[PDB]
Amino acid sequence: TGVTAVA
Amino acid sequence: TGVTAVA
Amino acid sequence: TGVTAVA
Amino acid sequence: TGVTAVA
Amino acid sequence: TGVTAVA
Amino acid sequence: TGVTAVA
Amino acid sequence: TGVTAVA
Amino acid sequence: TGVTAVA
Amino acid sequence: TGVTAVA
Amino acid sequence: TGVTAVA
Repeated sequence: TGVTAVA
Repeated sequence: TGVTAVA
Repeated sequence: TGVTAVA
Repeated sequence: TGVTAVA
Repeated sequence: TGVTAVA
Repeated sequence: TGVTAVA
Repeated sequence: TGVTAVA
Repeated sequence: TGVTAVA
Repeated sequence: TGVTAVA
Repeated sequence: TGVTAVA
């Protein structure tokens, strides 16, 4: 939800 | 949901 | 759902 | 290039 | 390049 | 480049 | 939720 | 570059 | 929630 | 660069 960036 | 980027 | 990019 | 998702 | 998600 | 999420 | 970046 | 989330 | 960056 | 979250 929203803006999510996960490496 | 939303904008999601996962490496 | 939404915009999803997964490597 | 890579993985790209654009609404 | 890499993993990119743009709404 | 890398992991990028932009709404 | 909101804007989240996790390496 | 790296992990970037922008609403 | 809010803006969160975690290395 | 690094981990960046911007609302």
